[PDB]
Amino acid sequence: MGRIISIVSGKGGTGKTTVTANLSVALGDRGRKVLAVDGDLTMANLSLVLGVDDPDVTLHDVLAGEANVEDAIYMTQFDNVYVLPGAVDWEHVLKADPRKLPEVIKSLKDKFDFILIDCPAGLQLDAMSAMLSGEEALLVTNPEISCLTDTMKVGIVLKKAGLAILGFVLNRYGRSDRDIPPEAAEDVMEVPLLAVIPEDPAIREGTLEGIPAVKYKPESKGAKAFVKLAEEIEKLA
Ligand SMILES: Nc1ncnc2c1ncn2[C@@H]1O[C@H](COP(=O)(O)OP(=O)(O)CP(=O)(O)O)[C@@H](O)[C@H]1O
Ligand SMILES: [Mg+2]
Repeated sequence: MGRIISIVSGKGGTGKTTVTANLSVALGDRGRKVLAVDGDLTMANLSLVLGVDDPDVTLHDVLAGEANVEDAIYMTQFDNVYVLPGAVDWEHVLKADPRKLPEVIKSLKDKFDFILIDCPAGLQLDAMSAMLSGEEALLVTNPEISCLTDTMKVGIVLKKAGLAILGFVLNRYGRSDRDIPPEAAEDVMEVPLLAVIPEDPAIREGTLEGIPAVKYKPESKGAKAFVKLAEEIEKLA
């Protein structure tokens, strides 16, 4: 295949990393070879959430012209799920040219069915460099108003950029009484509502565990909701 999807959001604290990880494990669970990429150069976190603790070679090394991206790809405890991890030390952050992300990531378009990029929130250089590395985009958002709005903005900036907006994800729903319902928030974003990820403590349990919820606690609500998302994402092709 070769679908490079960018997991993005306009605000933050929305659950981009959670989505990237659970979705990855979900797709890989359906026989799809997937590469989870950590595009948050300033605060690497994706690999940790995926159980890959101390990688020697990271995306930062590659973006610094220090290593070939092929040596920054690691196996994870999950089937068909590989990760392109990011370093955390400051020096690495500095020497990592975010502008090379698109060329680096797209050079992997033929070795995976899906390349899911975890993108840092915002429109700054790092965020932009990351989001603009994908061909498709998955908007992640919370049932908040200021959130649903910004995220929507970002959707267009990327649509104008040439990325195909696949739709959004309403994450954390059922967290508050004042949470915007589904269809409502749907005819607001103005893009298909691909899935509703409930506020489930199980998702947080998976995070700390280093084993995405969809796999760690299979029967949980969050787990099932992500498996469906997997189906919805696959259908879009
Ligand atoms: N639907 C949900 N129910 C319960 N907890 C959830 C959740 N979605 C995300 N979380 C939890 O909320 C925290 C923040 O999620 P996440 O790490 O994915 O955010 P993010 O990647 O968008 C942050 P940042 O902007 O810094 O990149 C995590 O600890 C995660 O386990
Ligand atoms: Mg994150």
